[PDB]
Amino acid sequence: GCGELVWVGEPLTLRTAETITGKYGVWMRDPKPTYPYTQETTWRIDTVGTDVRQVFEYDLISQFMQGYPSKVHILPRPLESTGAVVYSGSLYFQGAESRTVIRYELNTETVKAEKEIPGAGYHGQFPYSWGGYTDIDLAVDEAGLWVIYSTDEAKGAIVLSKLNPENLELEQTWETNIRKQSVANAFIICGTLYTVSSYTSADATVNFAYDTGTGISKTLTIPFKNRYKYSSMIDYNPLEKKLFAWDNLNMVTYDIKLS
Ligand SMILES: [Ca+2]
Ligand code: NA
Repeated sequence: GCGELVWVGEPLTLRTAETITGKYGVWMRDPKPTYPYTQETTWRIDTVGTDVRQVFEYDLISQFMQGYPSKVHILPRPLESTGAVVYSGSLYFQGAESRTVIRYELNTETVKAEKEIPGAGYHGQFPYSWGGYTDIDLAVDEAGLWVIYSTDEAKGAIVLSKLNPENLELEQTWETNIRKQSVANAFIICGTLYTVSSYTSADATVNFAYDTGTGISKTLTIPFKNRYKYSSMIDYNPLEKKLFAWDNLNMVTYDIKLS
């Protein structure tokens, strides 16, 4: 059931970090779970600092919400910022101080692929508006794995590329007219890129769309609430058909409706 985004619900807080290490971070579920994981498996990365390697894994939603991790993975290389995703059994993340995306297979704790995103700015060149070295933002939608970034050639405008999830080859690339540093974050639903206007406001909006199937850009005015005034991560999960976000220590989710 695909369509255009027409509504975002109120943010629901599922867990609150208890230390400054979790002021910003990323939390996610796999929209294509593979053994031994399930649709309930949740991963959480607290991303404050300069040597971020701990990935908290929870087998059950109850554990993610109330308990300790079931397992902690120590990444073999530090991770950059909040843009990572989990897809079909692998964590896809950006290496610290690099434009390299790394595929880390969770069940074997093995790096399976690495790829420099060609021409991508990194480490504060084309972050989202809050900073945080958010230059490179991975995304999963109904069609698979994507990466959101910018390049000098694009003059800081959002570029998005479809990625091969096995070897990280770029399969197709689109260039928008949206200055990446002018929006708070972005995500992809059914092949359409959406942006959020502000990371602090209770009265933000989903303010732009770019449809990769048609090439058409639109302006939107869909209300979006940053309940805690500092959203560092906003992603879409196509299995749950919900937004997952990290807002000033709080792991939150938003329902949506599509046309
Ligand atoms: Ca995002
Ligand atoms: Na992301």
